[PDB]
Amino acid sequence: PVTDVKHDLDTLTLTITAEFAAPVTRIWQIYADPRQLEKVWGPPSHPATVVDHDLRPGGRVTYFMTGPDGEKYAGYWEITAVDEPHSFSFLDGFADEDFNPNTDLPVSTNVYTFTEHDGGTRATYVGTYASAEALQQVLDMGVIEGASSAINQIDALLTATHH
Repeated sequence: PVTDVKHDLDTLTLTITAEFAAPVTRIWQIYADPRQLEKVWGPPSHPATVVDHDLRPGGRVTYFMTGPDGEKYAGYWEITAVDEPHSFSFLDGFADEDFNPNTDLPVSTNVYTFTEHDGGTRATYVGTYASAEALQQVLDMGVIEGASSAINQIDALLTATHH
C-alpha cells in the first residue's frame, strides 16, 4: 500500500512511497511487462491501455488512462535510464489520442526506485516538475489518486487470496 506522499516545495518534487509484500524482482515485472502495467493502471472502473512499451533507454511507453471523473487522457514516457531491477528513469508528458502533446505543460522528470525492505519492496516514485505552477496543475488533475490506485492494484496482484 501507499506509505507516504510528500510534495516538497523546495525541490518541486512529488514523491510517493509504497511498500509491497513481494520481492524487488517481482515488482520490476509490473513495469517491464506491459500487460501487467496495464492491469494495475486499469481497475474495472478506470480502464487503461498500454499501447507501445519499450523499457530500455531511448524507448517509449505510450498509454491511455481513465481520470478520476471518467475522462480519458493519454500520456507517454521517454525512457532515459534502465537499471533492472532497482530503478528506471523517464520523462513524462500529457497527450491527445494520437500521442501528440495537447497541453501547455512541460514534461516532468521521474525516477522509480525499488529496494529490498524486509524481503519485500519499498518503491519510491519521485517526480520533478518545471515549476510550482506546473506541479500545482498536475496535482489538481488528480495525479495522487491515480498513483494510489495503481499501488493498491499492485497489492491485489501479489496475493492469491481475494476479498
